[PDB]
Parts: sequence; structure tokens; C-alpha cells
Amino acid sequence: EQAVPIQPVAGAALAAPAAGQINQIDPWIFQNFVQCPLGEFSISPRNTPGEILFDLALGPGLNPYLAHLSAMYTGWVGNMEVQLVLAGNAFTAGKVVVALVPPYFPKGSLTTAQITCFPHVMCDVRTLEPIQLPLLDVRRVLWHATQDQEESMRLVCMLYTPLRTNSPGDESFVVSGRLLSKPAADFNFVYLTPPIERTIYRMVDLPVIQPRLCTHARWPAPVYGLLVDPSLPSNPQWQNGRVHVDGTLLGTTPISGSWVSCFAAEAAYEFQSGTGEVATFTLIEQDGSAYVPGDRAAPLGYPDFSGQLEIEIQTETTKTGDKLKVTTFEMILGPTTNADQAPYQGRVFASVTAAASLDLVDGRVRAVPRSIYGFQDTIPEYNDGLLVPLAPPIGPFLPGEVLLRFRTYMRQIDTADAAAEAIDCALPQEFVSWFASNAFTVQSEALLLRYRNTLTGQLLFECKLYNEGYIALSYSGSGPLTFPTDGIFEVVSWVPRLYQLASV
Amino acid sequence: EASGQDLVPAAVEQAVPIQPVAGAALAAPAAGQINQIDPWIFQNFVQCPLGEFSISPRNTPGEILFDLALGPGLNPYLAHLSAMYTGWVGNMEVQLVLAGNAFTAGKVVVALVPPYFPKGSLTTAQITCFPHVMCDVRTLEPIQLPLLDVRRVLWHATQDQEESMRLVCMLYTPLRTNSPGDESFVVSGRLLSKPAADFNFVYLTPPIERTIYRMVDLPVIQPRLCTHARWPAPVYGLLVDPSLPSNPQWQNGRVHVDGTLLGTTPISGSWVSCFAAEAAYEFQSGTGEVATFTLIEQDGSAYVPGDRAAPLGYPDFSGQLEIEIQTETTKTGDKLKVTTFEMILGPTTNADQAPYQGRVFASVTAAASLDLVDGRVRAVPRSIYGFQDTIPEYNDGLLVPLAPPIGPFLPGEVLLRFRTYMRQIDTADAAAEAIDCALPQEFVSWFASNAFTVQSEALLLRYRNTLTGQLLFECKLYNEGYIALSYSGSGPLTFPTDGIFEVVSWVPRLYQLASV
Amino acid sequence: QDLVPAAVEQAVPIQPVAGAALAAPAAGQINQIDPWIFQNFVQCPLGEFSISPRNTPGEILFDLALGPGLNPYLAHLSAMYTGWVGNMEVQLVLAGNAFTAGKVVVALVPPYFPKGSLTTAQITCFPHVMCDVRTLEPIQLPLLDVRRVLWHATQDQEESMRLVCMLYTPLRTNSPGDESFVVSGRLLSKPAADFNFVYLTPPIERTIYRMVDLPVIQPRLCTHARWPAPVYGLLVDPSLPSNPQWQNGRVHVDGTLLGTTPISGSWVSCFAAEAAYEFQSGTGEVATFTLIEQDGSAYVPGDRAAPLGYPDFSGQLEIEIQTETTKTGDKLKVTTFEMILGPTTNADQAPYQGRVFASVTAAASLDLVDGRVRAVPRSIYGFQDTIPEYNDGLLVPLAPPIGPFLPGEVLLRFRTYMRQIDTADAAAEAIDCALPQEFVSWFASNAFTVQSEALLLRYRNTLTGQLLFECKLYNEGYIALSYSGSGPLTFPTDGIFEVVSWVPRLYQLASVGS
Ligand SMILES: C[C@H](CCC(=O)NCC(=O)O)[C@H]1CC[C@H]2[C@@H]3[C@H](O)C[C@@H]4C[C@H](O)CC[C@]4(C)[C@H]3CC[C@]12C
Ligand SMILES: C[C@H](CCC(=O)NCC(=O)O)[C@H]1CC[C@H]2[C@@H]3[C@H](O)C[C@@H]4C[C@H](O)CC[C@]4(C)[C@H]3CC[C@]12C
Ligand SMILES: C[C@H](CCC(=O)NCC(=O)O)[C@H]1CC[C@H]2[C@@H]3[C@H](O)C[C@@H]4C[C@H](O)CC[C@]4(C)[C@H]3CC[C@]12C
Repeated sequence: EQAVPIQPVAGAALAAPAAGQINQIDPWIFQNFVQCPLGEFSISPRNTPGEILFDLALGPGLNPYLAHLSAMYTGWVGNMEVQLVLAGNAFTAGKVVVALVPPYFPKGSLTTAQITCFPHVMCDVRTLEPIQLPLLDVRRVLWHATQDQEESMRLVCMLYTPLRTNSPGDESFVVSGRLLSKPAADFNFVYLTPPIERTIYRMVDLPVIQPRLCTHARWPAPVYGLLVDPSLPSNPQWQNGRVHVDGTLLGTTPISGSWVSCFAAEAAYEFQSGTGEVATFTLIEQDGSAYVPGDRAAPLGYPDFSGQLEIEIQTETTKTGDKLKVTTFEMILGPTTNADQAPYQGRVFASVTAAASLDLVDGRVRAVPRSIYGFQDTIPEYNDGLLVPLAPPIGPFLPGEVLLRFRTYMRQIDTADAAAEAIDCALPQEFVSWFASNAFTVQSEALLLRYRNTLTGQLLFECKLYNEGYIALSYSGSGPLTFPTDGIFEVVSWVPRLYQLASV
Repeated sequence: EASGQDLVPAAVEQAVPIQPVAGAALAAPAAGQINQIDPWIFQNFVQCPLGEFSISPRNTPGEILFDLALGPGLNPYLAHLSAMYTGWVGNMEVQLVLAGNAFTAGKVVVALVPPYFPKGSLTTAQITCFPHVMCDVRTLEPIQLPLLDVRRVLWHATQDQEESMRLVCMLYTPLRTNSPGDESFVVSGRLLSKPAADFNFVYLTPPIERTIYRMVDLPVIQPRLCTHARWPAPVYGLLVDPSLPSNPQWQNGRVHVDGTLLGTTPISGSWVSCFAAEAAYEFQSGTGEVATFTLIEQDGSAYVPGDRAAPLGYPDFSGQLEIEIQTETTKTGDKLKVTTFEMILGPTTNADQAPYQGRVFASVTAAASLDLVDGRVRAVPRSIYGFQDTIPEYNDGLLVPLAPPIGPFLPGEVLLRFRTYMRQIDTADAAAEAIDCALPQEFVSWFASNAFTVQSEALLLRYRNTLTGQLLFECKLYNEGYIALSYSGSGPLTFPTDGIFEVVSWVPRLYQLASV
Repeated sequence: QDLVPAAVEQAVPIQPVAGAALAAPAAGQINQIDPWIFQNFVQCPLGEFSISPRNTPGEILFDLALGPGLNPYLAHLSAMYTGWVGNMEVQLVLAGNAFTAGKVVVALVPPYFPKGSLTTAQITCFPHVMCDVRTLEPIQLPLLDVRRVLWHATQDQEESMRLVCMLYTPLRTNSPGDESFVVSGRLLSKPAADFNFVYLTPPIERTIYRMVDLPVIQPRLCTHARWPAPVYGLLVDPSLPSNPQWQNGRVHVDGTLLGTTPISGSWVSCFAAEAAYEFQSGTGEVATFTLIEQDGSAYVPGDRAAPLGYPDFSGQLEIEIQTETTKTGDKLKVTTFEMILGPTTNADQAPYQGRVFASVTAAASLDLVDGRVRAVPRSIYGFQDTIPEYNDGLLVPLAPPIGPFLPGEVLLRFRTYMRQIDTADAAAEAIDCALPQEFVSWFASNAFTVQSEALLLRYRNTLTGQLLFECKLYNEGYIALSYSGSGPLTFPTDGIFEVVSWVPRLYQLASVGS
């Protein structure tokens, strides 16, 4: 190892009296260096001193073996050993500082003038052998708990003295550094309990379902292909199909795939001597519950696209030539208002253009959409002309990155062309349901996906799934680019935000 | 020693896989004082305040017989001493007493759940993974277990609830009997506990009587001197009746044992079925004199419709009710005069009325107009006609917050009633409903002004007669605010009103009471 | 045979508590301090308390928490370490006369005691020392460290053994009274023999236990927090209502901004919006504004009453707007617009919902197009100090009124004059604010930790060194003064403020008058 101004720290010699058991580990784990997650960095000549290369906290998450073994235990104590590996030839200059931050330290930005005060080591970029460091366990309690995120001593590495090298015309230069770790000879678990599957250290996975069979979240119709292009606005404001990875729903996205673009309301029918009878709908949640205004722009499943739409609402007739019928009503959701539709307050109006006043009975009807007229990709009038709370627009994106859109086609009334519409969304419905049900634990920033074919095994492209619930690609073209609907998404690992993908 | 030993007792085999744990040898140099417990406490086993359980053939595998959290709440000596100190460490010894008959069969498991384990199901498949001990319901000698203390801090705090090692016992194999005749035995098991050799408190604090542990106690007064919680009259009888509906929705005399009040139960005893309002009078050549009431609470506060169905003390029955009111008259000679007004409950028209909306109508027959003035009055009941013990409408036809119906009950359990039937010749009622309630007003006041802390689910009470000093029965008091007892009869059963209720111990919901 | 004396000195018996002997095998380092701190008593940051005959038995005079915040040397040294273990000692002095009679108690409440209420019959059960008001010599007490964790953390307040004193016997004077005699009392503290920090750390300057300071700026060269004009007066007046509900110039001492207060001094009373214009048939040019934040960020309704910087006073406002025109002869013009904010109800005003309507009488027609513009106030008509129509006619979340002044206490006001449009009277209106600009600033730029309830200030001249008055600054961000007159009183503006210490809620100021 290396000399560091710190005292030896006791491990299991302190927690033995106050713990029921002390459990050993397989001895073949103390002899292997396994890469820690998020333990990679790349230094480039354009970087400036003071950039935080990486930081990570001591725990059972620094080793897949320990992270898996910590499901049937309760606590853990002890120190670990860490190895830093740098790639660089003998025509390089620069220096990097590696420190040992104490646990209870304020969270903020560290300038290069402050990082050196901690017990630290200084490493050149020309170093040949890997650099070894200890990672003790400084605490105030006898042992930690495996199901709680406590405070533990961290490791922070930041660039100290910048890099000076020449560069060819193709790949300028990148000094790559990687981190490995292993438990020391003083690591022990505490109490044996029956295994728990839904633990905190669970890698995120995705359902094995091809995109051709998914269900769109903005309109009840199957997905008919996915694509990416820069023509459309970079930051839309869709209120359906938004979800966090951790399992919290934003906007007005419903849990099931049948509530989309449909609403439940109590109806009141009153004949009007002009166009026809007029129905006023007081909205109510689909499951059946009082609707009160809040942070949601509308009741769950309400449409989030502007245009002219019609629905079927299971009419009833008290006249004697029949008892129950279904006929098409009329709805207006486009811009320019000219109506008194207040979904936020729970009040909608509908009408049918027909004479010979009908006989109707109010029957707390449902509603299912049929088709649209004049689709516009803007939000509708949630209030009269006021502002209502809503989800933030999708963004921001790294330069040269573009959103991936799942696309479907609508039914049209236009008398000019019948090509497409075509409605886009960020995620299909089953992904939303999966993320809502499982409720994973987000680790750092984002996931690295891979859209590989099932049979041949060749890889199509690499995409990044941000924590906010959208997928971005490193595309630098000019025209629309579609993709096949056969491959299966996979999860690679967590990556930092400032990660550069492979261009497609 | 004992008689024929065709039984098991060989407990011996504990062999629990756990290391010894240091007690007060750790917290000694981090506490400001020195303390010790009376050495005669460490010597004799005594019953825990939650040391009663019963195994019955109606149970199924997977039912949690009992659970215990390590602390001062497992010993009356330590429970009493916990009000004078702050913090505790150490282990305990627990004796479990099962003495089932020689005709029974079954097996139970005792586990040692570690701290921080999530609370919830704990099915039968998981209980054996912890360090566990097998037991038979036919063992003779008491079974001894150690209850150690596993922690990470030096000492816990007596106030609030920390996380410490638990003891959970669940029925593994169902209990059945081979007795040839007519019945299946129910095994009653007891618990005892004493501090280990290294128990100690930490810091001295003023003795505050209102402690988190404490122990629920009942007022020592006979039910015959109580006052009813639904009508201004004394309690006249104690009744059990299976014929009448067993899940009412009464809105008075309902109060949690931890202090919270539900429904429209007033704290005082004179607020029942009485209401204060602002009243405006007028004359109609039909009904006579009609008066509009806007109600407010009796103290003098304003009314705002909240999570309560009606102002506190409002009646919660149906029928025609006649009240006595005080009015001031303009004409000479008579200036103050008492009158008898009357109103019905359900007239349903565009006159609901809506006590939820603070609006009420009253009418009195009078051919000649009475010169009356606007005023503020208080109304107290005088007579009833056509009384139905069903919840009346409060709003127009909408839904209003309401207390949940009294329940649920175990099979064979019946709800006790503080009730009076006095036989009488009725005029218009074919279903004679007489006066009833669930608890008297004294109990409501006691529970509201004491604010106890519940422990598991319910209390075990015994109704002991005071003249001769023999028990009459035992009942289960659910901490939701009602009393139940086992009864499988057909007709009503009445009880004397000379006993005084006692409190024995806490108990879970699935306790099987003795028949009566 | 024995002898039991009837006069024994007061003492508190203690059992030694291990300090670094426990945290050594689980802390990275154990750092000692200068060995000449253990030999001197220093005033604590919270070291002021006062006893008055207005008090009643059973009142909590003061309470302190064991930690590095009880000594200026330790408060300074704590900026470069992480943990600490050990005990201290606290000395108490009272400035009592030979006429006042009374007794107080000092008790060492242990940690995790339910922080409810204490009666006079309970405080005496803890290890306690009984003090008389008439004592001359200071009295000292120890303060052990009773804990369950190995070593505390500086950045977390946590729970530690307290020291709370309370009035035992009511204070009474042989004089007829009621008088204004108050007994002052001060505290000092010093580390015991077993104190040391834990981990070494680069010295940060923005941390807890950092003494609050104020900018050295005379009020003449400051800026009003409710109008773009310099401060023109400093005054106190009891005729006006003593519980205003201004929505501007409100900031906590810690840095939490309350209401619609903007950080900069140039955002006040002015806003920015996307504006659409439309002509009429006699009304004139009617312009509809959708409000946005001054920096261009979108506005979303929330718990804030209105967009930042919106005016919160009733009346008719004349504003200046930059527009671009269509007809030839000119391109860009500046136009005067009218705005209605008071409870007129003859309009559709909802700054909460981000809709604003403005009008001008006419010039000729003046066809102008939509544009993103910024509105700055120019003139005011019909001033009434009442909250305007934030919603149409409904309610809106608002900052609470000031409160809760003790009896005999009033609020200090900073007075700034207006630009008035009037026909009858030539008097100039004035606006009172609780704090000026550069005082809402210098807050939310520093993470000050309150650590107590009230902060005691002091006003004095620069070149004369003469005290003018003492004022109490509450946590919520207003200045309280002890005045008992009838008419308004103004003060010279050339003085400067300076912090003194932290004082509890029940501190009694010194009466001022003329
Ligand atoms: C008459 C309709 C059923 C047929 C219909 O109109 N649509 C069915 C379809 O097309 O899927 C009735 C059947 C059950 C009714 C629902 C259920 O009773 C539950 C619920 C009850 C609330 O009071 C009103 C909404 C809500 C949600 C009701 C809306 C109307 C429903 C859906
Ligand atoms: C002068 C009247 C007495 C009227 C009276 O004799 N009423 C008898 C009756 O209600 O029948 C006084 C006696 C008690 C007073 C009330 C109590 O003293 C206090 C109460 C609460 C507030 O302090 C003020 C209102 C309110 C509600 C008081 C209103 C005026 C009352 C009602
Ligand atoms: C209010 C000011 C115009 C100022 C002016 O000419 N007269 C008003 C005054 O003097 O205050 C508006 C007009 C144009 C606006 C800009 C543009 O409309 C848009 C532009 C977008 C950038 O991303 C950031 C803001 C930025 C840069 C805007 C800042 C505010 C500006 C500069």
C-alpha cells in the first residue's frame, strides 16, 4: 500500500459484543479485484483542472459478489481495498489527486485548492503499476444496516494538473482510468435472515417484449414502428406516457392501457332548439371517486392533444320504439377556445347536430373515442384561458442527441390526404406499467440500453435511457430514420450524464 | 412427582444458535451516574402484562399466536420502574407455560426475529429460518427461552419505540383432540419473564405518571349509577341479545381507548340529544308557528361543516321528537314562557332538513298567532313517537362522513348492550325498540381525559360482583370502542347491575373467550 | 457520636464520562486542541437573559445545548473538523440589586426527555443548582456528555444533554412598583479536561456555528424593498396598524425567501410578459399580458402568491412600455399604460393565473403587434395599503402577518416616498418596509444558521461612538423596538447596525423615549 496520515480502524473487533452472530465469507472472494459500478473516467486535453472525475461511497454496492450476498444478512462492518488503473504512455504529463473524504461532510463543489487538505495521494499519468489505496470504515454506530443508506466515508478523485500531449488527426487523446475493489481481511456480515428478493441493490431490467406487440400510451392502438428525426420540436409537452424510473407517475398518465383518451362523467341532457340537444358532463375518476382539482392538469387518462373529437357514450331513450342506443356526440378541444370547457374544474360540454328533439335519460355514462378532426400537436384548453400545473417539457439533451419516438397512425376525417398523422410518444404502455409496479431504486443518472436482434444476434444501436423517462440517441443526420420492430431491449449498466454514445 | 407421565416434557433441547451478548458492561462508561435494581427482582418469575394466549381447534396454521418486543413492557416491576429512568440495556429470561390435556395434539414454534426486519406477513415458510425452538402443546414443565438484545447503539430510550429483537410464536400444526365425547379442548397458555443478570437503567428523571407504557384501568363505579350516552337517563340493564342486528351504525357513545373521539359523541354528559341554535319565528295559517334554526355548538363556537356529520350531541335516531324551548313574548303580562315544539326526522321534500348544512325547521300547532321575536335558544328533548333505531338522513341525499359500523366479530361472539326495556303499552309501534347504548358516558369521559396507549389489540375484562365477590363472566374489550362476549344461546340474557369492571391483560383479536 | 452541620456549600456529584477513550478505535484521527483554552471562561454566543417582575413562576428563561457552539474558540475551531467528544463547564452571573428577592434553578436535562412542558415541581428532580438573584460571585456547573453514539457530527444538530433554567420564586421589589427594574444575566463556558475533535478537514467558511454579521452600509445609501427609490427615512409609529401583511421584503434569517420577494433590487414592482394588443371603439388600445419570470423562465402556479416582483399595493398604476409600431415615420416607441389592481372588481385580474389587462385612452389608433415586453412602474393614483386582487375573487396562499410582538413592543419602519398623482392635497405618500434592499440580499447568499430565536442589534453613530437605541431582530425578519409613546418618532439615518448576540424570545429591551 502507501503511507497515509490516518490511524488503523477496528472492524469486527468492536461489533462482536452487540451482535448475535458474526458470519464469514467464501475465502475465494478475498483474492479477486472486481470493477466497481461508475468507476471509470476519461481525461481529455480540453478538460480544465477541478473537474470531479469520480466519487463513490463505501458499502456493499462496490462488489457484485457482496451486493448479492447482502440479501440474506442484516448488517456489515469492515474495510476494503481499492486499485486505480490508468492508461498512458511515456510522452504524457499531468497529475491526479485521490482523497478520502470523511463521512459527515457538506455536499457541494470542491475547488482544487481544497481537495489536498484531506488525507490524499498524488498520481502521475505515466504511472505503470496500479495504485493501491485502503478504504477504512469510519462510523459512530457499532454496525450499519444493509437496508438503509447510511453515511460512510467516500472516495473522491478530481483532475489536478492538466494533460499535455500531441494529437493525430483522428482520435485526439483520451487517458482512461478504471477502478477495482475487493473486501479486506476484516469484512463480516452480522445476522442471518431469510432471503428478501426486493432489496435495494437490484439491477434494473426490462420486460422481454418486442416493440411490434406493445401498446401506445397516447391512443388505444398498437405500435406500428419506431423512428428518430430532428425535424419535429426538440422539447414537446406530452401529458401522457411520462413516468419516472423509480416508479412515480407524472402528468396524467394512467396505470392501465385502457384508460387512455377515455373519461367517465355524470351526464345531464338538455335539448337546445338550434343545432340539437346539449349534454353537460361532470367528470369523475375512472375507478369511481370524487375528483378534486390539484397538481394534476386533468383526471387520469384525459386526452392531451388538441383537435376536434367525437365519442360514444351509451345513450338511453325513454321513448317507446327502443330502449338503449349508441350514437356519436361532438367535442371540441382545439385552440382559440370559443367554449366553456373546463376539464380542470370538471365541466365539459357536448352536442349533436340533429333536429327532432330526442328523449334522453341521464345515466352516468362512460366515453370511448372514435376519430379526430384537425389534429394539432399542442396541449388543449385545460382551463378557460388560464394556466394549470403540468409536467415539464422533455429535456435537456446533450449536444448531438435526439429523442426516439414510438409512432402510430390515427383515423382521419380530412378530405385532402390520408397519409399519416402521426402520433408519437416516448414509451409504450407496458414499460410504464412495469416501472410503476416494480418501483426500482435509481442509482446515479441513467441506463445504457442495447437494441439487439433476437435471432442473428447483431446489434442495431446503443441508446441512453434518462431517469426522467425518455430515450435519446447520438444521431447527426438530416432526415427521418426508422428502425425495425423485432429487437429486444437490454440493460447494460448505469452511466453518468456526460456519457458520449456511439454515433449511428 | 406428577401423576401418569404419558406426556412429552423434555424441553431441554433448546440449543439455540446464538452467541452471548454483553449487557450493561458497554453503556457503563457513557452514562453520567451509577444505578442498580433491587436484587430481589432478579429472583422470581412473574406474569407479563401481555402473557395470555389461547389455542383453539378453529385456528389454522400460520396464525400468529403472540409477539413480544424486548423492553421494560414485559414485566410489571420494570414497567413501573420505567417511569423514573431514561434508557435501558440487557437481556431477559422468558418462561412459557403450556399444560394442555393428555388428549390433545399439535406443535408450535418460537422464533427470534432480529431488529430492522420489516413487519407484516411472516408466513410459516419463513419462521423456521430464524433461530427457532419447537414446542409441544402437551409439555408439562415450563419451557425456558433467552430473549437477548441485539443493537448498534449503546442504550435505547424508554420514551418512543426503538427497534429491538422480537419474540414471535405462531401455530405450526393444527390442534385436534381424540376425546371421545362431544367437545374439543382449548389450550390456555401463559407467559412469565424476569430480567437477566445484566439489566440496568441509565439516567434518573422526575416520575411522570402519564407514561407511554402505563396500564389501562377502569373507573370503579357500578353501571347502575352511570348516565346513558344516547339519552338523558340512567342506565337500567345489562343485556346480551343475538336476535337483534349485531352491526349497527350508531353515531353516539363511540370513542377509541387511546383518546380519539369518533362521530358526534360529546365530552360532557348533558350535551346528548341537545342542541343550541339561533332561531327565527314566523306564523303560517296552516301548521301554525314555524321556526328556522341555525345550529352552533353548545359552548358558543361557530359551525363549519367539516369531517363530522353533525354538531356534537345531535341525535342519531329516527322518529318524531318533541322538545321544550324557552321563548320571550311581546304581549303584556307574559314575557318569558316555555313551549313544547316538535319536529320529525324524515319528511323528505324540499325540506330535508340538513343538520350537516346547519339548517333545521321546527313547527308547532297554533290556531292563534303568537307574538314572538328572533332569538338564541337551547333545545332539550321531551318526548318521542315512532322510534326507529336506524341512522337518519343528514344531507339531502348525498354521502357524508360517518363512523364505521361496529365490527367485525369472531364467530359465536355477541355485542354487550347497556340497555333498558321497560314493558309498556305502545300506541303506534309494532317493533318495540327501547333504550340502548354501547358504553356509558363516564367511560367516554375517562377515555377522553386519560389518553391511554394501546398495546396489542384488545383488553380482557372481568365483571366481578361486589356483594359476594365471585366472577360472573369475562369479556373482550376491543380497542375500537365496543365489548364482546361468547354466547351461543337463543333468547336474550340479562345481567345484574352491581358488579364493577376490572382489567386483566392485553390480548390479540383471535382470543377465544369462555362460553356463558 | 457525630455532628451534622447546618451550612454546607452547594455541589453536584458526577461520575466521570469517557471521552476519546471510546471513539478511538472507530475514528480515523483524534486531534487535541490548544492546552490554554481549558483555563479561561469566555462568553457564549447565546449569553443574554433578563428577569422582570412581569414574568410568572414556571417560565423558561433560557436553555442551551451542549456542543462546540458555546465557546467562540470552539465555534471557530469547528470550521475545520468533523466530530467532537467531551464535556464542558458553564458559569453564570447575575446583576442583582440588594432590593430584589427571588430564586431560580439551573438543571441538567438529559437527552431524549420529551420536550414538552416543565412545572416548578419537576425541574428540581434533575441534578440542579439553586441560585439567588442577589449573589455576587459567579456560580459554575459542569456539563457532561451523555450519549449513545460514539462521537457526534458537527453538521447535524442531533440531541445532547441540555441546560435549562427556570424561575422558581416570583421576583418582587420592596418598592411600590411597578417600576421598570430588570435583572440582567450572562453566561460563560469553557471546555472540560476531556475534549477533542475527530477528523481533519479543509477550512470552509460557510458552515454552522458562524456568527451572523451585517453589511457596513448606512441606511441613506440603501434601496427600498417595495419601490425603486432610495430610503428616505427611518421611523417608528404606533398609530398605524401593528400587524401588516406585506408580501414583499420578507426573508428569513437563514435565507428562505417568503412571498414574492426578488433577489435583485431592480425586479421590485416591475414585471415581464408576452403582450397581445387589440383596438376598440372608444375604450382604446386594450393589451393582454401573460406573465413570465424576469429571467425568461416559464411561470407555473404554486404556493407563491404571484410572480416575483409583482406589486402588492392597491391603486391605479401608470407604467411605461416599449413597443414597436407599424406605420411609417417611426419604429420603436415608449407608451404609457394604465393598470387596475385594487378591489374594483370591474375587470378580470388574476396575476395568480398569469393574466393581466391594461388600457390606454387613445392617440389615433396605434396598431401594434404582439411582443415580449417588460413593464416598469411610473406613477401611482389612489394609494391604499391593502393586498390587491391576486385572484379574481377567490383566496390565494399568502405570507402570514408579522406578529407576535410582546406587550409594549412595536415594529421599526423604513420610510420611502412616492411619485404621486393628485388634485386636492399636495402631501406626498410614504411606504413603510420591514427591511430594505441589501438586507434581503446578504441573506440567501449566506447559509446562516439561526441556532436561537432572536438576534440583538445595536445602533450607533460612526464618528461619535454614541448609542442611539437597542433593537430586537426576530427570526422571521423584522425589527422590534421597546417604545411607549403616542406620536411617531424618527431617527437619524447616518448610523450603522452591528450584531451583539443571540437572545431568547422573552428578552426585555431597554425603553427609549424623548
Ligand atoms: C352503463 C355502463 C356500462 C356500459 C357503458 O356505458 N360502457 C361500457 C363500455 O363501452 O366499455 C356502466 C356499467 C358500470 C358503470 C360504472 C360503475 O358503476 C363504477 C362507477 C360508479 C360511479 O358512480 C360512476 C362511474 C362508474 C365508473 C360507472 C360508469 C358507468 C358504468 C361503466
Ligand atoms: C349575556 C349572556 C347571557 C345570556 C344568557 O343568559 N343566555 C342563556 C341561554 O343561552 O339560554 C352571556 C353569558 C355567557 C356569555 C358567553 C360566554 O361568556 C363566552 C362565549 C365565548 C366568547 O368569549 C364570547 C361569546 C360567548 C358565547 C359569550 C356570549 C355572551 C354570553 C352568552
Ligand atoms: C425586455 C427585453 C427588451 C428590452 C428593451 O428593448 N426594452 C425594455 C427595457 O428597456 O426594459 C427583451 C426583448 C427581447 C428579449 C430576448 C428575446 O426575446 C429572447 C432571448 C432568448 C434567450 O434564450 C434568453 C433571453 C432573450 C435574450 C430575451 C431576453 C429579454 C429581451 C432582451
